[PDB]
Amino acid sequence: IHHVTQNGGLYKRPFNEAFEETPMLVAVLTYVGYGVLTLFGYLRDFLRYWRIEKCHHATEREEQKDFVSLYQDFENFYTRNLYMRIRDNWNRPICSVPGARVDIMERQSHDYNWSFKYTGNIIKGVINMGSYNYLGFARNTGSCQEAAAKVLEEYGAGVCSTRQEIGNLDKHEELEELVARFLGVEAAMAYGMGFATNSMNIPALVGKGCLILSDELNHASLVLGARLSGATIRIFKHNNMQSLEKLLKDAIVYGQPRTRRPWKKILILVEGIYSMEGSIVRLPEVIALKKKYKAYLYLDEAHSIGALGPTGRGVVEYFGLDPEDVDVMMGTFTKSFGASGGYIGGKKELIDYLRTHSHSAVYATSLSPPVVEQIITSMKCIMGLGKECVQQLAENTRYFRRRLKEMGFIIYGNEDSPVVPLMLYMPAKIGAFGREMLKRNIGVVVVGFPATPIIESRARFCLSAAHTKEILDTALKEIDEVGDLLQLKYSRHRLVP
Amino acid sequence: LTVKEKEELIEEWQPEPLVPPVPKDHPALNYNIVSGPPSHKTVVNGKECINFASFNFLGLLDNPRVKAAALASLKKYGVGTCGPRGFYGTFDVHLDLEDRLAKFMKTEEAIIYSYGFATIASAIPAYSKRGDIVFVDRAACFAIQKGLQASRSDIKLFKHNDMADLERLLKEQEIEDQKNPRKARVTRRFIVVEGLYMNTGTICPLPELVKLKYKYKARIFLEESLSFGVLGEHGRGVTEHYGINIDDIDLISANMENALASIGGFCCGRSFVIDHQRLSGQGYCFSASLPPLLAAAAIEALNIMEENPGIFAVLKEKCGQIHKALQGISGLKVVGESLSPAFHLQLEESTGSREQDVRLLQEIVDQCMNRSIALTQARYLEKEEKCLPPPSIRVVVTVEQTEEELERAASTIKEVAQAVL
Amino acid sequence: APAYHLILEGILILWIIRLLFS
Amino acid sequence: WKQMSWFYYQYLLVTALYMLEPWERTVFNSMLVSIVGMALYTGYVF
Amino acid sequence: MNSRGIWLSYVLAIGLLHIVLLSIPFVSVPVVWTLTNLIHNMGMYIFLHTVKGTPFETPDQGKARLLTHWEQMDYGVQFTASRKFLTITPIVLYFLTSFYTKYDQIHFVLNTVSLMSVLIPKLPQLHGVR
Ligand SMILES: CCCCCCCCCCCCCCCC(=O)CSCCNC(=O)CCNC(=O)[C@H](O)C(C)(C)COP(=O)(O)OP(=O)(O)OC[C@H]1O[C@@H](n2cnc3c(N)ncnc32)[C@H](O)[C@@H]1OP(=O)(O)O
Ligand SMILES: Cc1ncc(COP(=O)(O)O)c(CN[C@@H](CO)C(=O)O)c1O
Repeated sequence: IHHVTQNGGLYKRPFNEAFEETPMLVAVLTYVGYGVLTLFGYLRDFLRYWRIEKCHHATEREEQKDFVSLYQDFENFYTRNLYMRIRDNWNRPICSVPGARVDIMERQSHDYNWSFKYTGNIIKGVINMGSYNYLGFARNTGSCQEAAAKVLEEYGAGVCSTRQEIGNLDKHEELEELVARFLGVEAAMAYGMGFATNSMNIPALVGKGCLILSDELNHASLVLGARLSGATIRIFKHNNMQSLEKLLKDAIVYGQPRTRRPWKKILILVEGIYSMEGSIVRLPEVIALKKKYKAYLYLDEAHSIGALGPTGRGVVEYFGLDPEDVDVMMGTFTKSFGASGGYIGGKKELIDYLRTHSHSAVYATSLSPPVVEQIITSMKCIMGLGKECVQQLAENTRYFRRRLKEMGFIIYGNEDSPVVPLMLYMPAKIGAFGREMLKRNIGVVVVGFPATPIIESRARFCLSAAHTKEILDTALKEIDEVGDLLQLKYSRHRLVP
Repeated sequence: LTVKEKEELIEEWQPEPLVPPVPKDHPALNYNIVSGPPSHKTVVNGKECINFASFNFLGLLDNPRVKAAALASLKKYGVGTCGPRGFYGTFDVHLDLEDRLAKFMKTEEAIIYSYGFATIASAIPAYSKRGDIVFVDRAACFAIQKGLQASRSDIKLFKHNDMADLERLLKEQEIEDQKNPRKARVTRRFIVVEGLYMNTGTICPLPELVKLKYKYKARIFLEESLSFGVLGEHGRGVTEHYGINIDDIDLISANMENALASIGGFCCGRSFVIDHQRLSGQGYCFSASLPPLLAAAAIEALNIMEENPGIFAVLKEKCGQIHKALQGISGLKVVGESLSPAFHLQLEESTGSREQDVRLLQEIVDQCMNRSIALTQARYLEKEEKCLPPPSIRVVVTVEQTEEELERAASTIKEVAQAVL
Repeated sequence: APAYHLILEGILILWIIRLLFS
Repeated sequence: WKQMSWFYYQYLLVTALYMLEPWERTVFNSMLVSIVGMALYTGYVF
Repeated sequence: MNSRGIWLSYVLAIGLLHIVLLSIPFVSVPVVWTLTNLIHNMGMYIFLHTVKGTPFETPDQGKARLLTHWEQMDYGVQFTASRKFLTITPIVLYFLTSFYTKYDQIHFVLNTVSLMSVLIPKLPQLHGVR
């Protein structure tokens, strides 16, 4: 009732989302940075001929083995030239519970980041913005957390069988019925790994003569599980409804790729919160478009399930739709609920099929009994203090995003999407933004190349409902100081208040 | 071509439903609800019973020690991690379990995955690529068959447990070696074998298969997810059983779900090969790490193994006298070695139908639940399996089973085997 | 003022045009 | 002004030199001036 | 690729080479255009038609291990926005190194032969030929 489109998807609230176009001045300097590192990267290969000092890395047996190369020299030219140089920014070990302030072990390299040592002193109070702790359910002292985990812990350390033999305990069915009442579906089925939710149930549901309509930037599990099946895969542009409507009415009027035989079925693999970007799926324009062309939707929400919508009920509550338009909803219990595992959600016709024909149910082991009562005794913590931390998370995102935008930075994504990607469009500022904020006593996540485009190296700032106003103003005062130190304030538009 | 009026006319096309209409008759449509922990004396379907289908070979599930160490780590770390191990998601336990696991196998380095089925399906496609060759026992498990179908390489399967077929099949590749030696000097050869077979417990011959590794230039990818804490004087897998230096083997991958009684899987080797899976390991980097109350139960369970290493001896003698018992059984046979703790009770004379056979075997499994015994039959995906085994009962023996409860379990199954067949 | 260059040069100019429209 | 090190700091971030070694950072620093130092002579000639 | 950002950068590079190759105390001859043309076509042939494979792992199970940068790029499309730009530009240099070289008969064999080593692999009637 606010915005209707050429499709039919009627929006009920404004959809603000702007991706700023990288300035053309910065875009030249990137190449000089990636070019010079490539230039000096060879030299370390031409100096690897003498082999006087190869001690940094490892080698084959030589006397024994030494038959074939095993690794391609050019394949790994990026993990030993452009990565190993700034490798101290990712695998940082932790001494305590991850929740708005964490202990970091301090380490130090003498070989220019080829081997580390742990000094012995840890850094005590570090505001972390790299852990997924939506709704602050990651503590070690909680009524829900202490009671559920401890009683269950006496139960069993872990299961030792499979859901079709003796791997089905009484804890697994009282979860399943509870997940179904949460979302509003007929049934559900819990797995034990979100990465194996997607890469084991998609080849159960698609098969050979079918077509998969995948988005440009999915997670690696949807990409892997779509390849284990054997169906044709065609990739459309990120959040582009024009390039989905074209790519779908060209798949029906042309049938298969070698004959012209019609397809068996068409399903569309989308997402929810899109963390590497921060945008949200244009979900009223997919439901109003799949009904025109009679396809299926594999809506999946792992980064939204407890951070979007009035009562944290995924993206379907967000746009004002009922969970009946979509099929096979996916989800993980690691982001919002703070426990491992994933589910799938459907109708009994579908479920009864996945309890029978899925790869995980017959071959692999199930959830463990102490991580399943952390889910039961905290899912209940939302329906009822459960609606306060959802309202707190939604106003921490509005404050942190507008005040970070009025400083001149480039921020991708939607106005209400609790991952905030900050642009660092350069290779040397990847290793420097992560390194300078530790001096400033704050820990962040910097992702460069590989996952994203060459000229799109960014930084993530996953927020939380356990971050107070006094923690955010400590962080926003230091980003302003480390933004001027590295000149990261570039945007033609400055939203001055 | 294809006018706009004509194009819409083609929008009459109706698709198949997503899911086929599952019938009222199938295999395991109805799961066995189990009350309480799956311990020695379990209560399956409201019926006290002494089980023979759980995989805790060492006890270690309802251990007072193991459970005190997992609780001491629940009160200082919480339940779960929050990130995917490259983003603030490593604890002290993760780094300490990888140091301990590697020192327990006296190798150089180990790695940890948070799931049992994704430690091998993520390690085969990291090395094997599009232009390679793999030689597979053909009796391999499902977890191997989906890492092979993900690496996109030429896959050749030899016969089960013989070196005459795997020697026959390497020579055919050595003839295409010389008919194109320009591109036959850039295709690595691998061999994938299993330590003890889940589908049919038999031990593979390593001694005469390793000296064949130095003949032809082919690597070995051992996978001992079922012999890790069983075979050997110190329970170090199958390499301690035959007596082979660990440098000869390129990669060994188990799971921490059977003998360690927990969740997860590892993969230990040399540092020249293990350091590549940290950036290309599919289930390693794009997945949240193992929770820290499961990593403290795996250190303490690995503690107990070494405290008293004589337990492995009362696991080998245990699985020898139940293999001698079930021999006179008329109607069905025993498939397995005298060292393997997981032999199958295959059907001796088949009718001529898988459906008709599955149901026949169930009659026995449903009947023995009335008594002290509890046992299951092996489940498989017939549509997807490459080589499908025959239907069978799986009989697992642990250390917490006495001699009084083994002859009771063999005489009972011998009695109701002639009442169905 | 090319000795034999113009003949070669003429082909190139035409070559661009038929390549440009594709 | 001692804040010339800030100008030198920007020169390191706008290129890959910052995340580069100590003995290998002057290789680029020598040639850079060598390529400019030959452009100073020709400005006096032609 | 950034369709104005990449192209532009390439243009810059060439220029840089020209000004790094030019203004040399030793040789102040207008035969730097031949030098320019000489370095650039041998530089393109290495990084677009010789080096085989990707510069980083995990693309698609080594699908393009036996492919060249000019083959794999743009998913093999014959005439994309970029396929044309990387072939129109090596021949525009040939117009510039002839207005200044005065149609040298000694440099004609050192310029065209360097032109045919690049233009001929860019023909769509070749592809997989090694
Ligand atoms: C300074 C450096 C710093 C280093 C940074 C280190 C970071 C530290 C690690 C921290 C760990 C954090 C992890 C948390 C995870 C997270 O927080 C979200 S991060 C998760 C995001 N992950 C990724 O996106 C990786 C996978 N994505 C791709 O790989 C892309 O797709 C490419 C464009 C690259 C392929 O481009 P391409 O390879 O040129 O295209 P192909 O066709 O060759 O692809 C080969 C086959 O895949 C199919 N396919 C490609 N796309 C597809 C798609 N969209 N949908 C369906 N199928 C697709 C093709 O049809 C081919 O099918 P087949 O022919 O049947 O084999
Ligand atoms: C569709 C889909 N499936 C799976 C995952 C991750 O799986 P997990 O449940 O094993 O973390 C994600 C998010 N992936 C995050 C995990 O926090 C990551 O950083 O990799 C996803 O969007």
